[PDB]
Amino acid sequence: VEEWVREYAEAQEQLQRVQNETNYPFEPNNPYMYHDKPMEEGIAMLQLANMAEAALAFEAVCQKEPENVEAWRRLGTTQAENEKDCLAIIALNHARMLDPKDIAVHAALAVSHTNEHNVGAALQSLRSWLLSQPQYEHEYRDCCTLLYAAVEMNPNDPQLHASLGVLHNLSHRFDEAAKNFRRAVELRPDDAHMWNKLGATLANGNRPQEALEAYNRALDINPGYVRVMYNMAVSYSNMAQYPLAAKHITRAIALQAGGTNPQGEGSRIATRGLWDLLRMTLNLMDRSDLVEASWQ
Amino acid sequence: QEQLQRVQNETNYPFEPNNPYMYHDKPMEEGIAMLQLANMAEAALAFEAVCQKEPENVEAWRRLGTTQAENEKDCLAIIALNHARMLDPKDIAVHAALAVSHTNEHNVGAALQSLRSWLLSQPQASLGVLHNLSHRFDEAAKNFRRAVELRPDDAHMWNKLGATLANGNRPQEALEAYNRALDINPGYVRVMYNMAVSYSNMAQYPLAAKHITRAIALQAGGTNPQGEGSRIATRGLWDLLRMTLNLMDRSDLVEASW
Amino acid sequence: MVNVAVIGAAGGIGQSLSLLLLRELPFGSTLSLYDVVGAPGVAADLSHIDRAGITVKHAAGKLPPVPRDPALTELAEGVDVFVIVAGVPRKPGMTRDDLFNVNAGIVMDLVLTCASVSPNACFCIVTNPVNSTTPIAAQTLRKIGVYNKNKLLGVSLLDGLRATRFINNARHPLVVPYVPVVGGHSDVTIVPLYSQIPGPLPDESTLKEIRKRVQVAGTEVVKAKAGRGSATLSMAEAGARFTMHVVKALMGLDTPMVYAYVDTDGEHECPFLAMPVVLGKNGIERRLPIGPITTVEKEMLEEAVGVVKKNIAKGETFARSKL
Amino acid sequence: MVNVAVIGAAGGIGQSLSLLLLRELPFGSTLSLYDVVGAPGVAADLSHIDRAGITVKHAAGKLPPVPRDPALTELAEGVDVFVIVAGVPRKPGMTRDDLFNVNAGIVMDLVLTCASVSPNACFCIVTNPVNSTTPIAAQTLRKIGVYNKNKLLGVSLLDGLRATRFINNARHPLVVPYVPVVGGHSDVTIVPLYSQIPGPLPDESTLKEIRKRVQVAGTEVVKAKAGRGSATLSMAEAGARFTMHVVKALMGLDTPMVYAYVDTDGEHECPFLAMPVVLGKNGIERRLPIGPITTVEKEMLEEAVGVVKKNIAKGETFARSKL
Amino acid sequence: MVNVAVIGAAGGIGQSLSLLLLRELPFGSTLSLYDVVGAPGVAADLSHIDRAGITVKHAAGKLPPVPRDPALTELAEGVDVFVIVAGVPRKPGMTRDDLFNVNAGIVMDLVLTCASVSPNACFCIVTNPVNSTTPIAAQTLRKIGVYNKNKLLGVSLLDGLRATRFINNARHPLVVPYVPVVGGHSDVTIVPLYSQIPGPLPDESTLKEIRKRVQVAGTEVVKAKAGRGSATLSMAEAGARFTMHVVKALMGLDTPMVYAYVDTDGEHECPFLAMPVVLGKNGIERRLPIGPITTVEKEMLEEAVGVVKKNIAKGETFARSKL
Amino acid sequence: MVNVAVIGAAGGIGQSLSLLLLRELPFGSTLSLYDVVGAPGVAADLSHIDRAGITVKHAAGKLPPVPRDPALTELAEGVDVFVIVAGVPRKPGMTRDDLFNVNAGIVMDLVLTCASVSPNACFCIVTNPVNSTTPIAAQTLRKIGVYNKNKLLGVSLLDGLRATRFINNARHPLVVPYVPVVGGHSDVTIVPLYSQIPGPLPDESTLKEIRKRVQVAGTEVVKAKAGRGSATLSMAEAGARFTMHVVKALMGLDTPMVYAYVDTDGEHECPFLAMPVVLGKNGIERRLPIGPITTVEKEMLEEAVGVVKKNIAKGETFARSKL
Repeated sequence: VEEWVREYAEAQEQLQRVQNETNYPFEPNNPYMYHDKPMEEGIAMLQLANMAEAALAFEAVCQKEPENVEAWRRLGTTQAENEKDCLAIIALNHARMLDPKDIAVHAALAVSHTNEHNVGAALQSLRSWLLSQPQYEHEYRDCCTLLYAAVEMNPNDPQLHASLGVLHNLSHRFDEAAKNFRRAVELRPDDAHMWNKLGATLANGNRPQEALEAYNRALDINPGYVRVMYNMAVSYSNMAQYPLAAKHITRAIALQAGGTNPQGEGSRIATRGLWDLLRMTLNLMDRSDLVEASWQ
Repeated sequence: QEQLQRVQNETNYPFEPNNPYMYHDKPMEEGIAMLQLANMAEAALAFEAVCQKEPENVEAWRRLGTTQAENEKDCLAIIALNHARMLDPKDIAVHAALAVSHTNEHNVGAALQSLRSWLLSQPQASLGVLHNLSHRFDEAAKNFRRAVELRPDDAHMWNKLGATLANGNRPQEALEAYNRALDINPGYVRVMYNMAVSYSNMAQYPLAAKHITRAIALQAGGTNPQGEGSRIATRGLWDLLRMTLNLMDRSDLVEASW
Repeated sequence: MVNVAVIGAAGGIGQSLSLLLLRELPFGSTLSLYDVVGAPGVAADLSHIDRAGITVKHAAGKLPPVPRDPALTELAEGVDVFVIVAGVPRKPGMTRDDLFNVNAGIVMDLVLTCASVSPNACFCIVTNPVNSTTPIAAQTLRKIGVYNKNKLLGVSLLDGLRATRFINNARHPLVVPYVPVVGGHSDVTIVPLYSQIPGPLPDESTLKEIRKRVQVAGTEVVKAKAGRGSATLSMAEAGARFTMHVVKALMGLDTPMVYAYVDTDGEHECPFLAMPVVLGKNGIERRLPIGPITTVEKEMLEEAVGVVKKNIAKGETFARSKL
Repeated sequence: MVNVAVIGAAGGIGQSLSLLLLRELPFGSTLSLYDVVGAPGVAADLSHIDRAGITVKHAAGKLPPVPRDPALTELAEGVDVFVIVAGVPRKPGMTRDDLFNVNAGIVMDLVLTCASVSPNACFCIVTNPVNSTTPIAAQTLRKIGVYNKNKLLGVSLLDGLRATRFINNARHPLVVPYVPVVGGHSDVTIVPLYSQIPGPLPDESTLKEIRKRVQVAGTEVVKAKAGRGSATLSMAEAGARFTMHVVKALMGLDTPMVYAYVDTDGEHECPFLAMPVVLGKNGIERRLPIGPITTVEKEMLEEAVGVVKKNIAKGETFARSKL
Repeated sequence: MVNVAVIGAAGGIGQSLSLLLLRELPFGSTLSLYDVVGAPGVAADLSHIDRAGITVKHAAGKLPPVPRDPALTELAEGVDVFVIVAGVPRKPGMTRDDLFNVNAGIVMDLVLTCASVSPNACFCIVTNPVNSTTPIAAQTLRKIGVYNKNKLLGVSLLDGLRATRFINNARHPLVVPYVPVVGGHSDVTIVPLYSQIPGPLPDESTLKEIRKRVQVAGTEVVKAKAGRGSATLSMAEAGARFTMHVVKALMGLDTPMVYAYVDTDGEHECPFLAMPVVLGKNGIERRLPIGPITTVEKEMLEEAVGVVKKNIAKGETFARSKL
Repeated sequence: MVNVAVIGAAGGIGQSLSLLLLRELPFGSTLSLYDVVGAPGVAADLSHIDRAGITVKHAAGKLPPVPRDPALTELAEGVDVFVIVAGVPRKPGMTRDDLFNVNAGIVMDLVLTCASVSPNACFCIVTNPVNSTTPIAAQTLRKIGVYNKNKLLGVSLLDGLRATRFINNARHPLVVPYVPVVGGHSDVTIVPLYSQIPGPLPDESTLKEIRKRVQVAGTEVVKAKAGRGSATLSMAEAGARFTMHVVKALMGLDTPMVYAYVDTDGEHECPFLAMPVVLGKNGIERRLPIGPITTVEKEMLEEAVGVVKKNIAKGETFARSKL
């Protein structure tokens, strides 16, 4: 008993310690704690879709010492790409205090705040991202004027244009942001995420027919973009193609929790919100057999 | 007591279960004799002791009603005398005694009906009683005053006179002239009630409390402390005392009321 | 909601007051009427008017006056305010003593029958000898066992209305809404405080004649009618306003101050007087002091309280009557 | 401002009407009470009330009804609106049809005396029977020398109130404001029009029952009041509302639409009917057609106007018989 | 007794609306206010208006908008009526969809906060557009699971008001109180049923013009206001009056009948059309049908419902891009 | 027939006051809105109200402030009552150096232009420096010369209404309709009177803070609003109430007594003060004295007389400097 009691006792003790330190209510069911010390699981995995248990592996390796920038940026990026942007905010806010380095921090953080409604903190995060860059280091109005003061300077600068597009998305000016992403993506036609952010500014522009044309082959780049298929679901809902939208939302719920989630449940991380996309959907079909009754 | 239950069922007249006398095959002679002494309160319990056995009038119900009217509980009197009236619609005294009993509390038309019944049984104080229905007290006193000289042998015949100068202001005459009516057959609780009312009307008179206490005392004499027996109908002065002590001087005997 | 019940519907005062009252009642009222004679006729007359939203209920006992009429303990269920307007108003050449004698029994019977069905109901006394019948109602409530010293208001607004009408005429353009009055109601128990209102008061010599005219108005009205009745509408108009104020305060959507014949806890030596009071969701809450008084006003006030002492003596003391 | 004579008060329909007008008339209005007996008493009783700004003038007459009473001519200068209600059932026990003759004869001399000095004044006769007295008034005005069909209004709002109350009583949680009524003002001559109001309508059986109940209610209300007399409260309310509408229209602050028994000016075969009409600054300004009528209830109007022919013809035959 | 809450205060439809509500809110009640900017402003500014018996509360918020504001979910407790009257100004461009794309989102926030603390308060929607915002409110309530179709009132009386004011200006001396208006509340989704109104009615050509104007009125204002602003004032009176209708009822002082934008419980298709309804103490208790219409009216209605069928589908599908 | 013209309905004290004046004016009245920029927009905004009987009109002025613009002259024809609201837009000024100067020219224009066409106008001053503009207004009237002491008036209900609200908060239900505030319309000059109030007035220690609040009440409005406007709705509501009182007085339907900044001829040595005045159908008929005061008000009045004299001296010094 003594030979292995510590392996679990100290594990639970440090888990609860990390729980009560700052944030991030860890999932109780890891089945990774005894083999998560070779952090390279996330590098061996997630290269071919299946970006669900890779987040679990990164959580299992981040339950250790918290002074690693990679362990606090990979979780944020994966969770943002997994459409669970609830704990990503707090995790990356914890990553904030680990120095203004790791410019991946403050880059997805602008996206992270503009995700739900956080207009105010997104501008501060984007400004902090911009100032933490010595190459060109030399209030919405001031924030956009600072970005406009560079434009041609660093012409390629894909991250700067991505930040500009994200900021433009917050101003409800999707028309100009549409052509921003259109000419931005052609510079690097490799990363599908820049394509994804394109489709959004076409989806919000009441032009879903073009927007889907952006997503489709982008899904071929990495068939793990839950956000892309969420966009397909909402576009099919907008086209009044309700049966196909229902099929797509069911597939989205299946794929998003497509892992050990039934046997590895935590605090549900407000996944009910995603489930809400299903809700009122049958309101178009009036599927009286199921309706709200299966909300559990 | 089965006969008591049966007569309670058939006749609305209440019967007190407590029967100190009971038996008494011949109640009439002592019932009418001892009231000549005092305290007809026993006498009424004697007449009910024969009315339970015999529903016949035979002057029993009439005398019971008159004695009950003599005491100041003139609500049982109406229902007691109604049975005598319906059984024997011939005698005029039953109707005459019912006229005053009705007109005591508030019965206006009932007194008019009763006086017609009294008068119709005649092949060949009524005016004063009729005036009592109205508010002609000033001119009402004439017939009562005249009636006194005719038969100065019964207190009641002028006792109603005294209340005449009690309920229409001017607490006089009866205040001093006919307050001694107890000298013959002392049981007139009505006299003490009227005297206390007049004393209250005039001025404070703390001795009015003592007077009314004595009135209740002889009214609550022997064989009266018997149990409930549907004897709530007494009531009366039980409220009036709570009046005086609450207002006059004391204002601290309110607890001594239940 | 509320349920106003006027006792003594038929007559000359009760029908006019009922008609005035069933024109500005709050929505949802359940006005009910009672009288020995008439009553069905007045109810049928009042059931044809428009402005639906008010339910009219009526009852009527037998013509011979029977104490504790069953109709009273048939209609008196679920009632909030009882406006007692009864007693003979056709006073003949007889003196005031006969009027008190004929009114005391009626008031006693009515209050005794009414209280035993709805103790938590305000009472509005309208009978002319209010100074003497208010302690009679107090006795009727006390002997039953339920008596609240904040729900025994008495109507006195007629004197105030007369006083303000008489003053608003003298000073012409200037107009006032209310004029304070202190004391009682009957004969000389009235003192109007004219020095507590804004505006320059008239000459002192006139003030005596206006005060005398305010004190003596019923005799003038009777003489104007050649002794064929009394003021059967003025008492039917101020009573409606007082009932409206009471019901509005009871509903909670008002907090007014009025001059009503009420019981004095401490304050003045006399148990009853006409002093300002404020109503509420339950009843009388804050009795108010009279305030500054002028020398002539204070001597008239001491005369008035001396008179009301004997009035309350002729009232609370009267007890009952028996033959 | 204005001067609303309430001539004929202090008796029946009066008194209450004066009390209602006292607290409803605009500031500066002046009342005028006239009657053969008891008028000074009512004038004195209606003078001690509040709301200063309204003055009360009154005059009385001579017991022997001297036609063209000189005193009444004194209470005629400056009057703009007249409310002629000389209603009295002097023979209630002996019910026979000379009340028509008595009322017509009284109204004849009354309107003659009133119009002999104040021609340009509206008339608002409320004296049953309103169907035949109005032609008598028109004939008297023609004989005088001055006549105007614009201001001869006959009060008929009582039928409207009676219909609206009943229609708002079955439809429980739904209330309506007014209901059209076209025809005369006597028994068979009144027909409700339940086809000009919004909302769904009930079945035909209950509609016919409501129609009959509105058709006949005077016998019911009379029988309810022990056969003592007719209804005097609802009539006062209707008259007060109608004269308030008239005085508001004359002052120039409202142009309401009402239903009036007025000359048709050739727009209908019978030159008298209860039609919609809009009042104005100088009387009637624009008559209106009845509108659409359902053919189911169309047959009733035929016999209604047929009876109206006979009533009006009797009205003129009696008028020409005397003068 | 009641606690009315205003959410879009002080913007351009705020202070005026609160001032209008203050002068007519019943005695003994509280009024609340809220806005991101100016909350410590007009709230303290209106504390100098006495209106005895009225207490004013307020709550502020951070200038950067934050979903589920912690300060907002403090004042929302204890309220009974909500008036979501928060909107955005009208810039010169303001193309369709995009403007809506903003006005929806804020509204959703303004529903999520004040829904977990009092799911028993009657709601009200004023934000322009209203044909599409009401489905958004309905679905937002349906997300939590506490939804009552009987309280989803949508302000469209600005329409009613408009119609009356025009049809009362052509037919001059005649005047009507209300004119039915079924449909929705924008462009060709508004059918003014001008044929259920009492009267003679003008000709056809004219009716047509008047009709169309009711539909294109907002434009006038926006235009006249030199390419800026909108229609605050008018849009306030409407809101105020309606609010009262609701308040009174709930307390039990009137049962009004309105014409709101309440989901259709199995009625004529178009589940968010405007039909006449009658209010009550629990919101809406009965839905009257449209009623008879002529050939001309059904020409507009047969195509107006098609336009509504498109906006109603665009409404209850709001999910912009997540991301 | 009354014609109310609002001159300067542009700011918060503008549109709001105009809207309050509308929907409550008597039938047949006319409202003439005027402004310099934006008059057509507000005119079209208010032209969609079910308020039949009013013919609201507008005539916008040229943007350059040319004196005696013909646009205002046409509108100001046939107007009975003038209210002046325009002046400094939002008070960006540093101190009294320019506010007393910049408002001076607009007062010149807005008084002389109206007086040149409408002598009998009874102008009402609402601009912020009442104590200085009122003597200036009198001088402007006297320049050409139509001046009458019973015509010029200045609103002062803001101070009294503010003082009334404070007391009802402290004391439980003793509602006081009004309090007689005296002095001017600025800082220390204000003095509330408390001796002329019925009831148990509080002690001097607590009442001192209440007196201090009224004088300093203008400061916290700016403090809570961060120096962005002040006293918008309250001044508009008070001005609307005063204008309604004046209009009713001119109509002859009421003769009340109020407190307004008036030219006190005689009595107090100051020419212009705030003394109670009764309103008749000519202007101001009879003035009233201040009345008795206790010890503490003596020094307050001794300071207020000096402050008022100095303010009037400053106004007269600025007078005849441009004309």
